[PDB]
Amino acid sequence: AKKILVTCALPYANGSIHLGHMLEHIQADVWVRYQRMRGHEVNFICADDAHGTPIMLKAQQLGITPEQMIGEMSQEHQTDFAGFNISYDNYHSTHSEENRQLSELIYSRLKENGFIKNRTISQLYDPEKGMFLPDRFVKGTCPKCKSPDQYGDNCEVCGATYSPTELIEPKSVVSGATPVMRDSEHFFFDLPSFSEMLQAWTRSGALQEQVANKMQEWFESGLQQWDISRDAPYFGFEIPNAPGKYFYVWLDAPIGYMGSFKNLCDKRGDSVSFDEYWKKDSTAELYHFIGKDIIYFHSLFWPAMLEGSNFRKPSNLFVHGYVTVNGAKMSKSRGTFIKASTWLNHFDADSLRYYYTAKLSSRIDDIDLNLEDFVQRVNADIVNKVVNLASRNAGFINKRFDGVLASELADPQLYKTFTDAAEVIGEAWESREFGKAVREIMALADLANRYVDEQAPWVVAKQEGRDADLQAICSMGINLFRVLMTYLKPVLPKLTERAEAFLNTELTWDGIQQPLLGHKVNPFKALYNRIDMRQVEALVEASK
Ligand code: MET
Ligand SMILES: [Zn+2]
Repeated sequence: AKKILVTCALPYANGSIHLGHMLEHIQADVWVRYQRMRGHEVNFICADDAHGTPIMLKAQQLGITPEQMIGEMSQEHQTDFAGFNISYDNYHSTHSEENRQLSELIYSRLKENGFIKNRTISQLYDPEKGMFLPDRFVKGTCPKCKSPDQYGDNCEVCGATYSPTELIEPKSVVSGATPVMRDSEHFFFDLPSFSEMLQAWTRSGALQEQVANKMQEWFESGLQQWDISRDAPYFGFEIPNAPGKYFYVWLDAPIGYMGSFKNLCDKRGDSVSFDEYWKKDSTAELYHFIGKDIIYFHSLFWPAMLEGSNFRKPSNLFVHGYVTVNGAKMSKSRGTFIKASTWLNHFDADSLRYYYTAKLSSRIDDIDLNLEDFVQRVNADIVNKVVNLASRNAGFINKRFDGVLASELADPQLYKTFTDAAEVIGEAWESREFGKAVREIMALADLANRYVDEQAPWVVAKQEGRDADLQAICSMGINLFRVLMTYLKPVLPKLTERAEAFLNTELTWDGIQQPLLGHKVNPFKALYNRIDMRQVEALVEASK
């Protein structure tokens, strides 16, 4: 029995959960649910990423404390993830005492071990507000084309890129004051000292090939020291012994994985598991599910931080691509930038979980939610292949056989074909080849429906003296449904609950080896209804 700690990336507290977040959290949750079904000790950990200058400024503009704002968004996020049945064992915050203490500890160890350097830099500063300006809080006139009202390091009219210090007549986005260059001492993490260690990790074959290829590009460009401090005013953790200095959000954010696990252990009264999972000698496995925009932090800074502070490193990184809708990046004007909360007003969680799972693989390629295909695939696969095996057979069992399934399998060979597939399907879930698993499951569903078609229960049912045959056929179909729903249990939690209620049994991975014989099932109302394009049109309209 393995010990496994799985995370998803920590969502920022200054925006709502959308379908891009949901791709990642669904992918991880399917994997986690499968690992639990195979008997492992699994800890599925997340948290909101609650620090930084954008969050501080947003709270100020709303006239509330950052603490109030992040608390509201934490509740909103957790409500949405709960609505998709994301099965976290703990959902915490980077703004927490556990993360403060662990961030201070890691920084102190890195500093004692020689990996922290102090250097003065020059940066644009708003002297009226009294704060250093990140690039996107400087606006001005493009030096190339002279277009006004351009933000940061690029012009949205002519496409030019430049340092914000080249903007003509620059203005602070916060106050409107003219910014000036000002010096400040910053603290830097000496990432280059870990180059050889990180190159050996890249070559080991654990990482996705596409991720290893990106790493080689980054080694070729040259690793640099990493600026891990920000000046007051800031919403974050103060640096010990450095008044007016704070840790940059991205230093504390991955430490938040550790902080969330520590919080879970502490709430459970468990004084041993934190060190069992995070010490250098750990035999537990640690996996981070992340998107391709945040690889650098997780594959270079983070393993180096851990190595330099005497903690174990990730076992693997599992990186996914971006979500597209109708083939294109989500578009607010077209109504394809869809919030998780909006989704649930129109469709259930299982439909999106299924669709994403059917498209996902172990590679980093983008995943397209084609809304026409979504309707067609949910209806074809869930309603007409899988649920059909229950719905077409359960009525006869309940009405003519008192709910009782036959005492023997009508076609034991066919049943064995279904149970023999468990090894390949389980390996597909394990390896994150979700689309392969779904293809295998649906091929079996096709075989099951062909069996029922070949036996023609709608004929047998009207023919005198054929009650035993009818019960046999319908019971066989229900047993095939039991197996298919076991394979899909990681994917479709709510349908699975309805299936378990109908079947009067919890679905376990090994349970499929004992078919339901001489066994009472319950009646049900529709296990899963069809969807249509009018609902898609409503979703898009509601998102504009
Ligand atoms: C430690 S993962 C932090 C992820 C970051 N909040 C993001 O959304 O990209
Ligand atoms: Zn320009």
